[PDB]
Amino acid sequence: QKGPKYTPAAEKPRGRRKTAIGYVVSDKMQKTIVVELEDRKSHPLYGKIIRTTKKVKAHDENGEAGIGDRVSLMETRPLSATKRWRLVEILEKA
Amino acid sequence: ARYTGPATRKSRRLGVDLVGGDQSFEKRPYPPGQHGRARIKESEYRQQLQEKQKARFSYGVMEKQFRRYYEEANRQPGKTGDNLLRILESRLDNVVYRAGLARTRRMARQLVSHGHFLVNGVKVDIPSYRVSQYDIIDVKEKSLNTLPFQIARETAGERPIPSWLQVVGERQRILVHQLPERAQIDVPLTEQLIVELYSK
Amino acid sequence: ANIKSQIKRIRTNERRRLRNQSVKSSLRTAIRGFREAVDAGDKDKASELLHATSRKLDKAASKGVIHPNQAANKKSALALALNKL
Amino acid sequence: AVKIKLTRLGKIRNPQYRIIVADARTRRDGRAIEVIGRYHPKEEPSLIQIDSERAQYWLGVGAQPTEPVLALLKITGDWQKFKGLPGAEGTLKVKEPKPSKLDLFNAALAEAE
RNA sequence: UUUCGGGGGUACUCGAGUGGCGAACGGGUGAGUAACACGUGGGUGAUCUGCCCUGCACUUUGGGAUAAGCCUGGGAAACUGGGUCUAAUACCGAAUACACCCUGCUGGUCGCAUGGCCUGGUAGGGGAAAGCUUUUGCGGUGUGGGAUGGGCCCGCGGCCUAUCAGCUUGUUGGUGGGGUGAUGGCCUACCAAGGCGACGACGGGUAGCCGGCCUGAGAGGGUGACCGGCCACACUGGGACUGAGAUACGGCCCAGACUCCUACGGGAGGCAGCAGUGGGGAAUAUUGCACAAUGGGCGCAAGCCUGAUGCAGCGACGCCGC
Ligand SMILES: [Mg+2]
Ligand SMILES: [Mg+2]
Ligand SMILES: [Mg+2]
Ligand SMILES: [Mg+2]
Ligand SMILES: [Mg+2]
Ligand SMILES: [Mg+2]
Ligand SMILES: [Mg+2]
Ligand SMILES: [Mg+2]
Ligand SMILES: [Mg+2]
Ligand SMILES: [Mg+2]
Ligand SMILES: [Mg+2]
Ligand SMILES: [Mg+2]
Ligand SMILES: [Mg+2]
Ligand SMILES: [Mg+2]
Ligand SMILES: [Mg+2]
Ligand SMILES: [Mg+2]
Ligand SMILES: [Mg+2]
Ligand SMILES: [Mg+2]
Ligand SMILES: [Mg+2]
Ligand SMILES: [Mg+2]
Ligand SMILES: [Mg+2]
Ligand SMILES: [Mg+2]
Ligand SMILES: [Mg+2]
Ligand SMILES: [Mg+2]
Ligand SMILES: [Mg+2]
Ligand SMILES: [Mg+2]
Ligand SMILES: [Mg+2]
Ligand SMILES: [Mg+2]
Ligand SMILES: [Mg+2]
Ligand SMILES: [Mg+2]
Ligand SMILES: [Mg+2]
Ligand SMILES: [Mg+2]
Ligand SMILES: [Mg+2]
Ligand SMILES: [Mg+2]
Ligand SMILES: [Mg+2]
Ligand SMILES: [Mg+2]
Ligand SMILES: [Mg+2]
Ligand SMILES: [Mg+2]
Ligand SMILES: [Mg+2]
Ligand SMILES: [Mg+2]
Ligand SMILES: [Mg+2]
Ligand SMILES: [Mg+2]
Ligand SMILES: [Mg+2]
Ligand SMILES: [Mg+2]
Ligand SMILES: [Mg+2]
Ligand SMILES: [Mg+2]
Ligand SMILES: [Mg+2]
Ligand SMILES: [Mg+2]
Ligand SMILES: [Mg+2]
Ligand SMILES: [Mg+2]
Ligand SMILES: [Mg+2]
Repeated sequence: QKGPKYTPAAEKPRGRRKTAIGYVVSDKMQKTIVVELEDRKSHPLYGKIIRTTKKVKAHDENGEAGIGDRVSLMETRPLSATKRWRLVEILEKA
Repeated sequence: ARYTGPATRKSRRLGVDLVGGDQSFEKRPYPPGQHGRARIKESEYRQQLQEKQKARFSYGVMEKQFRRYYEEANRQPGKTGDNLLRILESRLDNVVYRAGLARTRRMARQLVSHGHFLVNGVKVDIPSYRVSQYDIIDVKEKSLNTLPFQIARETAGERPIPSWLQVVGERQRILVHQLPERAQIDVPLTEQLIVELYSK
Repeated sequence: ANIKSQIKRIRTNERRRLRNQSVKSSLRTAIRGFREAVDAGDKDKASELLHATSRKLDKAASKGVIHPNQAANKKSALALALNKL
Repeated sequence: AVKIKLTRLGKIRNPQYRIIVADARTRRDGRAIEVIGRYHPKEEPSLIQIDSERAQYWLGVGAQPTEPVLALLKITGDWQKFKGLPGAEGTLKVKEPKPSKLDLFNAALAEAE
């Protein structure tokens, strides 16, 4: 009874990354852009709906997005400090 | 720590006979004290306390256990009144008394404490023993040949045994079948005042 | 130091620390020779110096003084630098 | 080095034990990966219970039971099954059934009448 | 064998000495911390992992050195200088590996992008070992897969305070290098001058967090006792070696305060571990018994250690029964 030299493991399905859609506001820095993400949440106590925005920096390699541009983002591995997002596709332009 | 004071004193103070054979009670119904004839202002609090005192000092129970029984009966999905009445009647001393084997609740309590009874063939000496649904109680030969046990068993002409209790033989073998109902128990006093007092 | 085991461990740690420091210094000197050769800008003398350096790094990795992954990265970088320069 | 564990439960005068799979470096009552059995010394028949499939899986993956755990596995037959030497033999003795109080009462009433 | 001073072997047994495993486990405390520290939910195509289980090929050879023991000096002391001497699984060359690691060439899938996977293929180079035992045998090397143990990143949640309005220069982003196991201004050189801010930045005050406990019908308010899971610390402040694993409590080096011994040459310390002593206050205990069961550490086993633990004494401090 001789076993094979290779014993394959179980194919772990690749995980999913968070996806975000927002509007870019500044691109003057080279090949890196910041996008605003709009989120709506109910107040824990009173119940009035509150609108809040968060600032996140994405990754680019051509600087194809101008000011006031709508793009899409999704989570990725770290690249720089506080920068953890990448550009996937441009949707609308103006 | 049981109560060692005079028994007729409490019946006189509460104004309702407790043992039922108290000649002094009917001789003098007014309460003791120098000014026992003075009128007393009406007070729902007063009557509520009086009912509690009557019940507790008639069953000879300690108020810590009485409060615990109230809490258990109230939490029980039944109605507080009849649940408390049944759980308090389930006391072993009251069981043996209402079986006709004992002429006084204090007699039952003392004999049980001295351990003159057998339950399920296992020796038990606890006046506060819990008798659940569909149980059995036995008696030992030492108690059978004991003097007062005899006099009691061949002089058992007291109030008729209730539905849930019943004797079957000369050995005084007691039984319990089901949960009694309020009307079938038909015990003195009223528990609405007690439950209101505790709800307060 | 209160237990004979502790004193024995101190002695063994001192001696084998001297050993590990010696071997690490040897590898550091080899890497320094690599760096001097690269800065000078040699090709064939480089070829055999990096061959010897890879041999020494593999020796260290097998001996456990340095991690196999660390040695692999070291010698991958060596080959990288040789090819680009 | 996963090992089978026994964890003390209950008050002082009546110990109870949980057959647990957990790392050796943890505490006696530390975090438990899984619970598979129990042990009650106080009862003179010493009631036993083990999850057969889980125990076999753990032995196959390579857990090392302690001495009392190994004794329990041998007596229950899980060790015998895993090793394959004698086979699967059940040496456990079942709890002596308590006779039905219903029929105790029926016999007592018949005797009374 | 004997003179009862003692002379040899035996390994049953073993003082001290080399060599393995352990010592980061277990146990204690809540000063610091308003932070990815904690809860909750994911990612790791960016990772490591002794002992354990299960497969693959093996496990050749040569050599130097030392403790120990003996002689000897300082000195009460610890400890230490000099000479002689010896064995191992202690130490060091060489035998191959092609399941491992780079470099140049060359194809299929995914998208989540570098690129990953397909162990893709191709030419060159390199990587290791120890025996004892005759018994329920353990070990030595590289690699495939399990389970445990971990490391790093991210969305959301949880005190008061403008009688605290600007802050920051490795600060923000990119290239070439070093860095570690790992991606990363993690570090360095050169470029661009930004980034965070009234949806409260930067400051000031207080506090370990959670499953829970008390109260309350419910929302809500107070709180972190014991038990259980994480984080930080070991007289105060810095640093590093070892290791698979380090805030390394009873491991190491340095700077400060205190105490102790002293032959005045010189040396030793960290009870926030278990008992116990001084002070604080209103107050919280005995310098107790055992490995009888469970766990842990070492050894093939017998076997040894365990103030973990299991119990005892003291306190109407609480609940329950007579
Ligand atoms: Mg960078
Ligand atoms: Mg130097
Ligand atoms: Mg030099
Ligand atoms: Mg038992
Ligand atoms: Mg027995
Ligand atoms: Mg010895
Ligand atoms: Mg060993
Ligand atoms: Mg230590
Ligand atoms: Mg260790
Ligand atoms: Mg520790
Ligand atoms: Mg701890
Ligand atoms: Mg504090
Ligand atoms: Mg602050
Ligand atoms: Mg997070
Ligand atoms: Mg977390
Ligand atoms: Mg946490
Ligand atoms: Mg020496
Ligand atoms: Mg030798
Ligand atoms: Mg060796
Ligand atoms: Mg060699
Ligand atoms: Mg070779
Ligand atoms: Mg392949
Ligand atoms: Mg090669
Ligand atoms: Mg060798
Ligand atoms: Mg494997
Ligand atoms: Mg593996
Ligand atoms: Mg929060
Ligand atoms: Mg700079
Ligand atoms: Mg780089
Ligand atoms: Mg690096
Ligand atoms: Mg930088
Ligand atoms: Mg920085
Ligand atoms: Mg409640
Ligand atoms: Mg609440
Ligand atoms: Mg709080
Ligand atoms: Mg606490
Ligand atoms: Mg705790
Ligand atoms: Mg410190
Ligand atoms: Mg300190
Ligand atoms: Mg400090
Ligand atoms: Mg290391
Ligand atoms: Mg380790
Ligand atoms: Mg200490
Ligand atoms: Mg103490
Ligand atoms: Mg005082
Ligand atoms: Mg007190
Ligand atoms: Mg134990
Ligand atoms: Mg043991
Ligand atoms: Mg000891
Ligand atoms: Mg007491
Ligand atoms: Mg007192």
